Amino acid sequence: ITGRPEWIWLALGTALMGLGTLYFLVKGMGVSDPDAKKFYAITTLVPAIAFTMYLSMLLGYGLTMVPFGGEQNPIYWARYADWLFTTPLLLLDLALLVDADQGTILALVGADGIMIGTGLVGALTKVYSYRFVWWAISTAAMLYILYVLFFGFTSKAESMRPEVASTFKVLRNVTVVLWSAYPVVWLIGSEGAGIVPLNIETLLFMVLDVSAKVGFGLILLRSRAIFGEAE
Amino acid sequence: ITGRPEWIWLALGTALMGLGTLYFLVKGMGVSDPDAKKFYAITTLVPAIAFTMYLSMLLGYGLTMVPFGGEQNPIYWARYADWLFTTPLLLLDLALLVDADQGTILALVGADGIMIGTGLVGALTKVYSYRFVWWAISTAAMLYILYVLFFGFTSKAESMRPEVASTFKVLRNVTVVLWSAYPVVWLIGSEGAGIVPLNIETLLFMVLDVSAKVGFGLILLRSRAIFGEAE
Amino acid sequence: ITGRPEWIWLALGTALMGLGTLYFLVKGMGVSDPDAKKFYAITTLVPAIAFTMYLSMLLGYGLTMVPFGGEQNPIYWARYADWLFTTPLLLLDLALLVDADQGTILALVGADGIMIGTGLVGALTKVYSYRFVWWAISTAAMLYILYVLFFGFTSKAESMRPEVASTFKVLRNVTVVLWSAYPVVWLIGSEGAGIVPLNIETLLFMVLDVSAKVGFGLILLRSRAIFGEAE
Ligand SMILES: CC(C)CCC[C@@H](C)CCC[C@@H](C)CCC[C@@H](C)CCOC[C@@H](CO)OCC[C@H](C)CCC[C@H](C)CCC[C@H](C)CCCC(C)C
Ligand SMILES: CC(C)CCC[C@@H](C)CCC[C@@H](C)CCC[C@@H](C)CCOC[C@@H](CO)OCC[C@H](C)CCC[C@H](C)CCC[C@H](C)CCCC(C)C
Ligand SMILES: CC(C)CCC[C@@H](C)CCC[C@@H](C)CCC[C@@H](C)CCOC[C@@H](CO)OCC[C@H](C)CCC[C@H](C)CCC[C@H](C)CCCC(C)C
Ligand SMILES: *C/C=C(C)/C=C/C=C(C)/C=C/C1=C(C)CCCC1(C)C
Ligand SMILES: *C/C=C(C)/C=C/C=C(C)/C=C/C1=C(C)CCCC1(C)C
Ligand SMILES: *C/C=C(C)/C=C/C=C(C)/C=C/C1=C(C)CCCC1(C)C
Ligand SMILES: CCCCCCCCCCCCCCC
Ligand SMILES: CCCCCCCCCCCCCCC
Ligand SMILES: CCCCCCCCCCCCCCC
Ligand SMILES: CCCCCCCCCCCCCC
Ligand SMILES: CCCCCCCCCCCCCC
Ligand SMILES: CCCCCCCCCCCCCC
Ligand SMILES: CCCCCCCCCCCCC
Ligand SMILES: CCCCCCCCCCCCC
Ligand SMILES: CCCCCCCCCCCCC
Ligand SMILES: CCCCCCCCCCC
Ligand SMILES: CCCCCCCCCCC
Ligand SMILES: CCCCCCCCCCC
Ligand SMILES: CCCCCCCCCCC
Ligand SMILES: CCCCCCCCCC
Ligand SMILES: CCCCCCCCCC
Ligand SMILES: CCCCCCCCCC
Ligand SMILES: CCCCCCCCC
Ligand SMILES: CCCCCCCCC
Ligand SMILES: CCCCCCCCC
Ligand SMILES: CCCCCCCC
Ligand SMILES: CCCCCCCC
Ligand SMILES: CCCCCCCC
Ligand SMILES: CCCCCCCC
Ligand SMILES: CCCCCCCC
Ligand SMILES: CCCCCCCC
Ligand SMILES: CCCCCCCC
Ligand SMILES: CCCCCCCC
Ligand SMILES: CCCCCCCC
Repeated sequence: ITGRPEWIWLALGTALMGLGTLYFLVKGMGVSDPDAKKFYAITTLVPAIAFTMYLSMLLGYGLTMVPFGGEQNPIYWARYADWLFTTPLLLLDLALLVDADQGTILALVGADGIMIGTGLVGALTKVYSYRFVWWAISTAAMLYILYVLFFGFTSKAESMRPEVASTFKVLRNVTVVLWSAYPVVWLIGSEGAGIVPLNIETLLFMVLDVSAKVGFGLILLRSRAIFGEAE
Repeated sequence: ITGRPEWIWLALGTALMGLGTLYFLVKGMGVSDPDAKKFYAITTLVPAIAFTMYLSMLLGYGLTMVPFGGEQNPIYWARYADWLFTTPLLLLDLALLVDADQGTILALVGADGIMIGTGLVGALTKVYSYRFVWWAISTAAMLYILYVLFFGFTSKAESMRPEVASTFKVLRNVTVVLWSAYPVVWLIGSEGAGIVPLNIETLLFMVLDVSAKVGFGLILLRSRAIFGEAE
Repeated sequence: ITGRPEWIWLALGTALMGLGTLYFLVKGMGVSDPDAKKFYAITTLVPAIAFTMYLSMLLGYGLTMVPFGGEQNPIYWARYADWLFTTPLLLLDLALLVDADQGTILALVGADGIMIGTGLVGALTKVYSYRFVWWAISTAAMLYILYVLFFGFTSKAESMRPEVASTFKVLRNVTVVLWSAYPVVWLIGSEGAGIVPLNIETLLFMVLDVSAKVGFGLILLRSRAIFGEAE
């Protein structure tokens, strides 16, 4: 395990996701409100899935070698397995907060699936120049998602409770900033142009992942917006 | 890319799915009705997914070699990845049109999953005679789906709005004819008996795919059946 | 096929799932009640999926070799493909019976996904001692599911119809006993410590699978709890 310099960040990531999972699990024990239960379920599952995939990367299972540029390049494929399930759960948290219509939710989840799926294909593609074609398609799917979060959701939040409108606005802003960093790190890291070494890349993704999951969850689950308006 | 004679049909397929995706995306921009949004979301996602998988076939990612009959046989596995997601979306379009009950929808999607999954296993099976066992099981799942579309849905459409009944009937008929061709092409093509060469097989699937997705979508999204009855 | 001593149990399993599938399919033909249709759909799909995966194991497709302990160890990976889809369907049968809230259903299905997914990783892991780390995480996800079935569902059933409360209690008890045997068989069988040989392991899983699917389904589909209260 320690044979890879990036192991320290995989281990820290595993620990922080594990701790985040346990914290949300305990916190949600005292919850009976049916609406709050939905948000706790979604939000606890996110770091639990990430915990398993960080562990698989730490132990070496979630790593494969991909030939491109005349080299055997270490590619952590387990990231995409994580993201396939956790990024639509994160979007679902946002969509339920603002009572999004079903068509909009399906558009978001579908675009998200395309985003992660094409990122996976790009990560595993052996023809170097083609990796960036997949990156571009994935990034276009991301831009669609960000567009919807701003010009379909923000003006939906404003007709809702003030506490859900303010909580949505904060989580929207956190999401757009954090999620936009992922394609940049991929592009300059070992999957793309290879300018930033894998150990630093792994650190960067770990900070983004913990912030986008445990950070996000801490903000959401401390808000009164997750509860039905009750006396 | 041009090293494979079937590349021209993969390229045309990619282009037509891409163009179809953009057309539906633009067309649905001016839509606020919650019901119509569902149909636009579902129907736009279908060629978008197909676009990505056609591209993966064009670039060579979605192709593998399978030993059977003492030969290395080129198998485009990306078709099944496409179909796994797009065929239940197509069925969902039909089921929502007639306000199908939840049990019926689950039966359809489940049978569809079995249909595509067993087709994939058959496509990748190395014992030649066993490929046709999987083809038979998949075809039985197809026949179940077609049965339900006729003797569970058609008489559901007739108690609904005339515009939804007439639109459903047309899309049902398009679906049954087009979908029934797929097992025949598989059986006589490079996956099955090998009587029709891969380049012609690829052409045939491209015509079926564009018709079943973009053709289907053009009929559906031009109907007033996708809108709630409103003043 | 007969080259593997466990083939007889794979063949019997295939037959019993096939027969169970046909029986439930015929039985549900005379059903119009929308609630009952849901239970028939879910419950018929379960042995149908299991039939396909038992067949893939019989024909040899669903088997791979995994190096650990200095040996090539036969691992039937198709079990996890089965279980990935059938165990959440089984939980859905239980959850719908007691009209579980959406948050609880998502927690169950999510924990179940983690349970099966980590079992799959453990089954395919090449470092022997690490296989048991994945077994432990999977078992913890199982224990969560069993906890919810007892201390979240049982007291939900009691405020419902007596026929649904009594049917739920029986199916809950069947589920907890049968499902708890699976991690034990894995641990002592060819995936784990290797004390029980593969042919006996295969027998054990076949008895558990038929009981947990066809047995379970026979109890559920003969109950009046699956019908809406109607005059
Ligand atoms: C509604 C939304 C969910 C829409 C989803 C959007 C989605 C369509 C976007 C594209 C997804 C698609 C790229 C998934 C591809 C998975 C694939 C990378 C798995 C690895 O297999 C690739 C090659 C080795 O590189 O296998 C070597 C050759 C092997 C023989 C491969 C044969 C097995 C195939 C992988 C079977 C395909 C199954 C499905 C792709 C399962 C989807 C997995 C998940 C990653 C989407
Ligand atoms: C409700 C509905 C959805 C019901 C669904 C119906 C469904 C049950 C029908 C059968 C689906 C099942 C056949 C999927 C099999 C996928 C498999 C072909 C992927 C390729 O792996 C096959 C061999 C190489 O040929 O791998 C070589 C050996 C490797 C070590 C394989 C180990 C990895 C396994 C593939 C893990 C299994 C994961 C699940 C099958 C994911 C499902 C993928 C999708 C195609 C259904
Ligand atoms: C809401 C709930 C559903 C939550 C779900 C919980 C879930 C997160 C729990 C963990 C699931 C995760 C372990 C699935 C891993 C599948 C993996 C074993 C498939 C086989 O690939 C493993 C190695 C060979 O051993 O591939 C060799 C290297 C290859 C290059 C691998 C590259 C292809 C990757 C497999 C692509 C990943 C796609 C997704 C994992 C699809 C999920 C399949 C299913 C088994 C969950
Ligand atoms: C918890 C993990 C999260 C929130 C991950 C988010 C990841 C993305 C938004 C990834 C986006 C990518 C692209 C837009 C193109 C390049 C490849 C990706 C997959 C890194
Ligand atoms: C957009 C793509 C569509 C509508 C594809 C439909 C495909 C089928 C109905 C495929 C059916 C098959 C069988 C019935 C058995 C042989 C294998 C298949 C998968 C080709
Ligand atoms: C129809 C099949 C059923 C009901 C299978 C149930 C399987 C399980 C509950 C498996 C549990 C496992 C663990 C808890 C850890 C070890 C690995 C598994 C996957 C066997
Ligand atoms: C969105 C953030 C992307 C920028 C990442 C900056 C990383 C700077 C680290 C120094 C680069 C290491 C190069 C020498 C090894
Ligand atoms: C459902 C349509 C299946 C029939 C396809 C007919 C294809 C005819 C093309 C000629 C066959 C090529 C054989 C000589 C290369
Ligand atoms: C939950 C049941 C697990 C116990 C399984 C008992 C199997 C006993 C069979 C005898 C073991 C075979 C060892 C000699 C080959
Ligand atoms: C490819 C995996 C996509 C599914 C991820 C799980 C999250 C799905 C959330 C469903 C949202 C509800 C839509 C109506
Ligand atoms: C194996 C992939 C199956 C899922 C495909 C996505 C479409 C699912 C549509 C869900 C229909 C709603 C059922 C209640
Ligand atoms: C990884 C596969 C998980 C999906 C299995 C299919 C069963 C899903 C049942 C959905 C229950 C409804 C939740 C709201
Ligand atoms: C186009 C929608 C406006 C809100 C999205 C902001 C786009 C940020 C760009 C992210 C950088 C990705 C490379
Ligand atoms: C049995 C249901 C009647 C409607 C379905 C028509 C079946 C068409 C056969 C398709 C050919 C597949 C090989
Ligand atoms: C902790 C919840 C109480 C009900 C679950 C009973 C646990 C049975 C243990 C199963 C054995 C697995 C190794
Ligand atoms: C070796 C790099 C070749 C450049 C490929 C860039 C493709 C980016 C596509 C953006 C439309
Ligand atoms: C393919 C990228 C699309 C980003 C711009 C959004 C187009 C308008 C969509 C309106 C729902
Ligand atoms: C080499 C071909 C052997 C014939 C197999 C046909 C099987 C079809 C099954 C239909 C019930
Ligand atoms: C070779 C076996 C080494 C023992 C591993 C047991 C790990 C079990 C983890 C339970 C917390
Ligand atoms: C509760 C702490 C969980 C941390 C387990 C994984 C950390 C890796 C240590 C090497
Ligand atoms: C908008 C046109 C999209 C076409 C891109 C793929 C066509 C392949 C050209 C070689
Ligand atoms: C209807 C009987 C189904 C049995 C088919 C599979 C049994 C395997 C026989 C070798
Ligand atoms: C993006 C950083 C999130 C910070 C989380 C802090 C949570 C405290 C309530
Ligand atoms: C099956 C062929 C479909 C033809 C689509 C034409 C759409 C015009 C409205
Ligand atoms: C766990 C054993 C189940 C027994 C099923 C018998 C069904 C008869 C109604
Ligand atoms: C990591 C366990 C958290 C302890 C409880 C925190 C207050 C709910
Ligand atoms: C008003 C919300 C500001 C949140 C910005 C957080 C940036 C990481
Ligand atoms: C809305 C601001 C987006 C900031 C992008 C930051 C990418 C590192
Ligand atoms: C391909 C872009 C379509 C242009 C608009 C067509 C009329 C909505
Ligand atoms: C009355 C509907 C006829 C549609 C037939 C289309 C055949 C491709
Ligand atoms: C309902 C008519 C079906 C026609 C099947 C055509 C197969 C090529
Ligand atoms: C296996 C076929 C079952 C025959 C009908 C049983 C009574 C519904
Ligand atoms: C009162 C229900 C008892 C069911 C026990 C079944 C054990 C297999
Ligand atoms: C509730 C009793 C569980 C029995 C476990 C049996 C495991 C073989």
